[PDB]
Amino acid sequence: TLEPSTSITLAERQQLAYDLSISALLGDKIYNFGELLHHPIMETIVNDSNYDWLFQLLNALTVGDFDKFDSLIKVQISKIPILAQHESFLRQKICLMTLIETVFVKNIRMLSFEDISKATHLPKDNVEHLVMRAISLGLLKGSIDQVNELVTISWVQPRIISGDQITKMKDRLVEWNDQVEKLGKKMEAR
Amino acid sequence: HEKVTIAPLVLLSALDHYERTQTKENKRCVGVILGDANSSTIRVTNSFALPFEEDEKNSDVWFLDHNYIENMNEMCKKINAKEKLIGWYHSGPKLRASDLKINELFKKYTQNNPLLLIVDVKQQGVGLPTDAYVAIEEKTFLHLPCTIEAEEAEEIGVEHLLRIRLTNQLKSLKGLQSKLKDVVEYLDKVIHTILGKLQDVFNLNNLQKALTVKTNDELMVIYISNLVRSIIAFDDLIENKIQNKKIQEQRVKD
Amino acid sequence: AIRDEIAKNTELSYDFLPLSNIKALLFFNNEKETEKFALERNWPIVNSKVYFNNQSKEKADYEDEMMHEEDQKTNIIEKAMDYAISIEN
Repeated sequence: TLEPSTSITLAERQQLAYDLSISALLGDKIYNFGELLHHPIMETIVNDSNYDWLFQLLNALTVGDFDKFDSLIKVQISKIPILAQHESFLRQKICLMTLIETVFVKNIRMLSFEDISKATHLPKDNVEHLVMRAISLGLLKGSIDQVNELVTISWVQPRIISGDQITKMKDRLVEWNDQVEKLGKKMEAR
Repeated sequence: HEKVTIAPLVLLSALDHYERTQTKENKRCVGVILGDANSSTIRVTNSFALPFEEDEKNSDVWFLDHNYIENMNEMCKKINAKEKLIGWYHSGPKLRASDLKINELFKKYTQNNPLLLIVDVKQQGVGLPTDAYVAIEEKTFLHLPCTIEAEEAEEIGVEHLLRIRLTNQLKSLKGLQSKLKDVVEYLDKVIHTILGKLQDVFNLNNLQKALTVKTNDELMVIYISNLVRSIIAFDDLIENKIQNKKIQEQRVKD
Repeated sequence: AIRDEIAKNTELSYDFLPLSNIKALLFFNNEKETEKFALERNWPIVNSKVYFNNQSKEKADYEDEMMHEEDQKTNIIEKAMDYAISIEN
């Protein structure tokens, strides 16, 4: 909303965007992951102080190592310790999203479960929760084969990047297309 | 939402406008469209040239008078009450920022957000030579799909014109044509996130399962009548026709 | 000439066959006699047993573009039928 207009001050700019970047944490979220960080809250926010964290948290929004941060933790972030759950929530989801976005490309679903779920490098009995929970993560679809230790999955995973399937796209979709014209020759014409 | 009826009368006339106005692509012949807009399907009854001036040398510079519509609607109302202003048209084929100004002028005169109408005065591309936009708003404007109605009285005179499957395929290319290009366009235009939004539904293919093969299951019975379809052909005529011939050929008494 | 068929018959009858049996089948004295053939056949083998992981040639280039002629042929059939419907005019 401010995006078009309203010249402001930096102590207004970052500190809000701080609290924003903070409220990302006291969000945390349906992750997020990546965000308005793109938009000029950055340098601007980070810089330093908790913005370091807030940036390093964006790092943890990717890296997801506790003690790359649970190192960093002072009061304010430990003030809500639930991020220690949220980073697990992250790590899973953080692992998941790309595990989701790519690893199967080949009509991505399965990921099922355990080693794949321990491939989140969060362990198997927490998998028995974290991976087990889905929209009990707020998000995931699908289900569980307890026996075969298989996640059933479905979507509720958004994603990004570029350059790749771009070409693939038109190929098949011009493939039938072209080939169709063979059949697509006379039918209603003739 | 309110996606709309289209009136050939309009369409034609609007082009005669274009014709009449001697409009070139330097210009877009513009004018009122008519109908009643309340429903989730708006109808376009009619439409009217707004004598106009367009300059894209200076975009926002262009001329139009409302007092037409003033004088217009009066008669129009007097002509028909159902004429109530739904929006407006122009030639096109494509948009110009001058539009938005033009757009909101009608908002004064319209119940809902009024309606743009693109025409292709050259009727070139496809189904429609036409688009119809409605401002939304960060502005939005939007095209809801639309089509022709009956208008059979039209279709009747239309019947005096012209004179199953395949085409359904035939768009197989169209979007897919520009699409990857459209990427490579933006790709090498800027060389947005929407595109990636487009992306994920790509996987929505190679999807095929044994589930596919269940088709033929269905397709099996689908063919049962294929005999029966022609079995009665396989039965009657030339039996009777021969009979009828046997009647006729044996008729032949004197 | 005989054994090559049996070779396939074995290949059909069997995936994993002891090198003895196949030699017993091939009527050979040395099994390395066989082992050539099997490897000449290009047969997957561990010690003492001829294996068939792929008993056949599946895929392999030609015999393609026709059946799967699922709709295309049937589409044309449809098309034809529809021409049998259309050219019926």
